[PDB]
Amino acid sequence: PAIVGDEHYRVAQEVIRILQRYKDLQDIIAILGIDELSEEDKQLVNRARRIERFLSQNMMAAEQFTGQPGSTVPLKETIEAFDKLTKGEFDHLPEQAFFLIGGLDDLAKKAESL
Amino acid sequence: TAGRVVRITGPVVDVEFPRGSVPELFNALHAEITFGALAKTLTLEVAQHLGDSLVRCISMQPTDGLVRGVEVTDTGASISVPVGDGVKGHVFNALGDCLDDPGYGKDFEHWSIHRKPPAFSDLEPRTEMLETGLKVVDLLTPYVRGGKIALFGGAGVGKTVLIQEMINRIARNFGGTSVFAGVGERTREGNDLWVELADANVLKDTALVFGQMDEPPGTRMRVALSALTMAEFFRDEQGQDVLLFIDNIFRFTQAGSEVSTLLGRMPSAVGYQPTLADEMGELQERITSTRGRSITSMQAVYVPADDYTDPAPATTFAHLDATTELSRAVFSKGIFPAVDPLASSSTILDPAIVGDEHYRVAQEVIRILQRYKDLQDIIAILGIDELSEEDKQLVNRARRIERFLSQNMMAAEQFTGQPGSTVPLKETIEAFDKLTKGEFDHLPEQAFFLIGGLDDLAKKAESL
Amino acid sequence: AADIEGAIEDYVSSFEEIGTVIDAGDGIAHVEGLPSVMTQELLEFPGGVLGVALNLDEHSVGAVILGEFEKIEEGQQVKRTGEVLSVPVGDAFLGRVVNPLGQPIDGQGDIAAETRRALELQAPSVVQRQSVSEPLQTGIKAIDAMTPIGRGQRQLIIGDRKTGKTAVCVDTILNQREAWLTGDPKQQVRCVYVAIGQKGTTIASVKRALEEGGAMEYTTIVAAPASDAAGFKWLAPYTGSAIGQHWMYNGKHVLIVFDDLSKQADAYRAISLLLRRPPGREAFPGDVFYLHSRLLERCAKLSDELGGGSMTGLPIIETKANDISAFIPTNVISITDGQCFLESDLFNQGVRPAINVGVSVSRVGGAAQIKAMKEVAGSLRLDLSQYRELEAFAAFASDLDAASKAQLDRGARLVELLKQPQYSPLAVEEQVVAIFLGTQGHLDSVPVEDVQRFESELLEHVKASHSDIFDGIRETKKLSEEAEEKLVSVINEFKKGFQASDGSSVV
Amino acid sequence: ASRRRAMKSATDNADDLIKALTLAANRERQAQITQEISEIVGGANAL
Ligand SMILES: Nc1ncnc2c1ncn2[C@@H]1O[C@H](COP(=O)(O)OP(=O)(O)OP(=O)(O)O)[C@@H](O)[C@H]1O
Ligand SMILES: Nc1ncnc2c1ncn2[C@@H]1O[C@H](COP(=O)(O)OP(=O)(O)OP(=O)(O)O)[C@@H](O)[C@H]1O
Ligand SMILES: [Mg+2]
Ligand SMILES: [Mg+2]
Repeated sequence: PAIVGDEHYRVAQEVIRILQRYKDLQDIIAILGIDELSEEDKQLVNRARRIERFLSQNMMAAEQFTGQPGSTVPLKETIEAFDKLTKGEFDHLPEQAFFLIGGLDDLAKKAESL
Repeated sequence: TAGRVVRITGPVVDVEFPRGSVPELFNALHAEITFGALAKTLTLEVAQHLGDSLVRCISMQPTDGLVRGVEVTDTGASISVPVGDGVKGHVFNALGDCLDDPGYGKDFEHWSIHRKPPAFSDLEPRTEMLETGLKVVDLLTPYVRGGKIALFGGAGVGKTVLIQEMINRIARNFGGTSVFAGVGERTREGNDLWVELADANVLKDTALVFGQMDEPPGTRMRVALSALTMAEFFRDEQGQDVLLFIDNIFRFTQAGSEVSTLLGRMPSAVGYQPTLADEMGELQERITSTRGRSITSMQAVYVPADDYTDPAPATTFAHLDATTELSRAVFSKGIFPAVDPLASSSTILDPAIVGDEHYRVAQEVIRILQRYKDLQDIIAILGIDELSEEDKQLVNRARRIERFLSQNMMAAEQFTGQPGSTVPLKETIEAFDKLTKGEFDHLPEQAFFLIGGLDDLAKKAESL
Repeated sequence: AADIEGAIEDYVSSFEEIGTVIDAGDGIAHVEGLPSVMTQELLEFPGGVLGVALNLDEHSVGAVILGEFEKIEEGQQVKRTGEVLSVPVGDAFLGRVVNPLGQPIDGQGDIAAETRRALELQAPSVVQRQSVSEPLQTGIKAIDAMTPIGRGQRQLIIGDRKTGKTAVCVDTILNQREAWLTGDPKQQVRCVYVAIGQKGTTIASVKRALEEGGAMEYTTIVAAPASDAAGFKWLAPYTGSAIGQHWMYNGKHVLIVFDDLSKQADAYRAISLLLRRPPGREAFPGDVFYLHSRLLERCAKLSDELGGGSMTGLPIIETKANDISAFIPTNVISITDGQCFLESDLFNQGVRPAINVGVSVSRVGGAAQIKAMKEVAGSLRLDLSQYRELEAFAAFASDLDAASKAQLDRGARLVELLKQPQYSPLAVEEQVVAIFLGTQGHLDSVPVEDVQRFESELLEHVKASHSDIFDGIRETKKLSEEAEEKLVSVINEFKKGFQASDGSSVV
Repeated sequence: ASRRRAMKSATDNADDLIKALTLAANRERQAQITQEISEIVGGANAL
């Protein structure tokens, strides 16, 4: 918090919390089922999947992998994107809207495409 | 002239010869143990040249009572075994010496047990199926006439029972000749096989070679080559169709590992000899069938610690056209012959060879069993009840397919008391096609245990 | 130069002779000299300790010391015994406890051994054997019913620590008293109980049990307790095998228990690692299978040309946490002709002996089981295999078919029927009747908890009142229809007067 | 009631699976230690 900020640190630590919880719920989901989870855990699992897919990015030097051009997400835009995600602002968008998409504007474009 | 024993390290003997009379590799040397209780004409085989005219040799009889300094005479030729129609119907040890009557075969033609495998020009692939009458083999692991076949398994899964079963199916009505190689197996099972073949009258058409457990690693690793020499004689010279059963071929590599550790060679991954691949290939590349003369081979492979990643099975997998991997989990269910339908494979299960009716049914069965294996986790924790309806139906028929692959084998008569049954390939294809389509999902699952056929399946379904 | 070679030869030929120790530690000694020593010769060191000359190098002789290697030191004189590795053998060994070198350790006098026998003699060949034909009545209902042992068979008792293995073996040894008292060598069984790595107290208790049951008139103990170095724990099984083989080749029937071959494997691992032989799987040398197979393979049923003797092996393997797939257990299974897997889970629940049906099997049995016992026990193994699956199924199923409940109630009585107390072997005459009680449903009318009594009290009653059944089973070896009708009559008569613990009428 | 029974069965099966997997993990751990020791001492015994 003393170096990167206190909003950056909070967003990153909440993302880590969500992902760790969804790595402990993955086995239950795979064997028991997502319905058997609590409501909070279910909504957290949705957030976690969207966060995992949003951490992916179409990198510039990997246009031979994906075809589409690269993208740069400014730090401030990233930390707000993930603050929104951890708070459920994007819980309604489909998972694929967050896959290999570089930022909030591109997220909206892909959500409208889907 | 004769040499002198210098070093004795278990079954390995170092012998120093004069300056120029050092023997060739694989030459047969003779020493004498004179201690009264166990005196014998020890046979050694030259394995290495260590310099200063020293040669390190592998003993064939146990090296007990042997004294440093005893004269060693080199025969000038490798270990020789008798060959001819005469060897049929008799029991030989690794050195060609007959057992049921020790005076036999010392005048027959003698062949060296060490030879290079047939030239690559003479090899051609074998793609003719060998109906064994077993549903699991005939469906998912169709054996190859004239091709190498393997029965992999740990301790107690049924390898030997399967070998004698296929002696019943194949050898008992075989037109040509058979050879059996007891490598590192029980002398009890050797004697049992001898009496069984004598009773079935198959003995006259088979030559038995035994290198059983109680013998030192030398014979326990040269017995395979000793039997393979007779098989190769019946192949190349007589032109007869040959069967070659070998139980167990892992003991050859195990004796190789023992002799390797004794010879001073550095150990490989898990303690096996560094030349595991080389020796294993030298053996099993002579078991091949050439263009105009076939040598069908069936080899029981022991898988230590039930570890299928062990270097010995891992190496011997590459030398096979059909592999029948017996598994402990199937054995515990009582599903005999105990084959793992998924881990087993055959090189002739392609539709160009077995036909598309056979291939499609086999692939559907494998798909059902693979889905069952994938769901095994949920089955273990929660049970069948919590699956999807599609997967629930798939599992309910997967269990029935798995049990129907079991068969009351002929060799099983001594254990179960039931008589054995043979299912023709067409009936197996039709039955498993019906099973995969769900035409038998109503019958109880136990109606499939050890049943061997559609008609007998209906009989047992009526019984329950 | 060549005159040189020649006089060198003079010297080599020139080659009551004494060696000297030049290296010693942890059970391995090296002896310079002894140019005429045989490989695996038995060398003698001054303190009375003996070694086995395994390695015969150009410079020295590497000998494994059997016993107190702490007494060995550099410069000691080593003497040839002139004998390849061998143990004294004879009929004088009966009733005697002897260390792996045949030296008595029971405190009695010396042993008047007939001769010596080399521990490393070849086992009978393929043509010198014959299929086992007569049973080795263990006295244990479970073994004699579901996994019978025939004379000349290698049966592997296998299970976790404290699972009833030595109990089964001691019961087997005790049950041979009725055969010994006959005096007929074609029916007598002489026992040899090789204790490898066991506590001294355990061996003392085994000897006590054998003495109380009269088994020491014909049983020899080869004791290599945990105290003794790896040498004794290594060659104790071979000493037992030699003692047994001497009788086997004289036309006599032998029963060799090896308790435990897992501890011999560990001892051989220690010896081979001290010799610096590169380890293999589980740190064992590549020839541990050779050790155990060379051993157990000598247990054979000789052909009538060689006297028709037999030696029945009952190796004990102490698995770890029911790891029957481990290296040594799998090796011994691949060596032996069957396994009796004493499960610990059953052992804690009072199922005693804890024989796990299904996994437990006697490959060579059936041909070595008396007619009546085979008749009664044919359905027993399948019934218990089904039950023990139905038992688990029922605990969670809401309800079951009346037929399934009948099978459950039959199995719950069969299991109690096979339950048996320690040191109480049953003659096959009583085993067949006991299994007849349950397999034919006569126990259905008896509550489960009382079955054990209803069995025993009946066996005594018959033994006191209707011994004709037992005598018929002895002489004819089949439960004839006349005898079966008499037996059911006696069963019904007993039932009327048999009390239950709850007082219910079992009629 | 059926849920209680099924969950008790699932808990028992999970406990048995944990025990079996713990035994397997211990066997693999010992095997890896032995293999590492074998490699190390094979390298020493060569040098
Ligand atoms: N089809 C069968 N029906 C009944 N019992 C069977 C059957 N197959 C195997 N068994 C039982 O399992 C034992 C397995 O014997 P087998 O020697 O074939 O097994 P293996 O462990 O693969 O071989 P080996 O010990 O020779 O390496 C049989 O002796 C018998 O006890
Ligand atoms: N059939 C039996 N009925 C009752 N108690 C028994 C029975 N078999 C063994 N026991 C008891 O169980 C305990 C252990 O038995 P036992 O000595 O046979 O075990 P084990 O498997 O040989 O163990 P160890 O590792 O000590 O050799 C002892 O108290 C013994 O009295
Ligand atoms: Mg076998
Ligand atoms: Mg014990």
